[PDB]
Amino acid sequence: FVDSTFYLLLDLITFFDEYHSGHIDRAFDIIERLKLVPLNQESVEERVAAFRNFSDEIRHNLSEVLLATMNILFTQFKRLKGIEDRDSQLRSQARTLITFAGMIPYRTSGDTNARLVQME
Amino acid sequence: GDSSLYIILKKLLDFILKTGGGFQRVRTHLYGSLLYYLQIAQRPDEPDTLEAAKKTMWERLTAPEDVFSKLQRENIAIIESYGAALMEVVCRDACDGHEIGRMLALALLDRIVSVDKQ
Repeated sequence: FVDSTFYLLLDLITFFDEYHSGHIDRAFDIIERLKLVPLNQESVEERVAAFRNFSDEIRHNLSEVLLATMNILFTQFKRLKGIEDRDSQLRSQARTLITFAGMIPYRTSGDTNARLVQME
Repeated sequence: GDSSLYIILKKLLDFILKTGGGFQRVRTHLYGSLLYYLQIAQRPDEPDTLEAAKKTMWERLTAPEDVFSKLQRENIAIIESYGAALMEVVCRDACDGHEIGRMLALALLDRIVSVDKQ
């Protein structure tokens, strides 16, 4: 258990290194790997069920996990210029993430200013 | 969590500084509420508890708890502002009126006193 949290913290850190310094695409891939945040469907709630269970160390970290996601998600999905462009994904991801954030704002520091980054 | 209590604590400080309330009687009530709040926040704990918390922070080896220290810091900031203003009011008041309200204000001054000792 102790080691597991350890690796998670390291993974999150590598995500940080690559978050900024560009590499928007890479950040999503890694964050998803964490298996903390709902990329799939409305499984956002399962992410609720598995949230309280979370160890104290991680439970604290989630705030940044979200908003990192809505950032890369934003910047990467800068509306492009002028073909296959599936904007839909990396869009659904924000949606699931927001539902997630919506469900646990009380158990979070109190910055659903995801909204600012969310829109434009 | 006595977070909800925190808001009342703020209101109390506000009224005192304002020194509205013809009644010292009113201010005695404010002093009493503040006294309990200050006391309540730190359930009787002594330097040992503080040292343990610091070590845990030690450094965030993993996930630490530093909840009570954080709460004390917030209280102290609020109090500071309001503080200069209110200290003036609380001491003058002291003397007089209320030999009564006195029992309440001196106790408030002493609790406050530890914290914000320093």
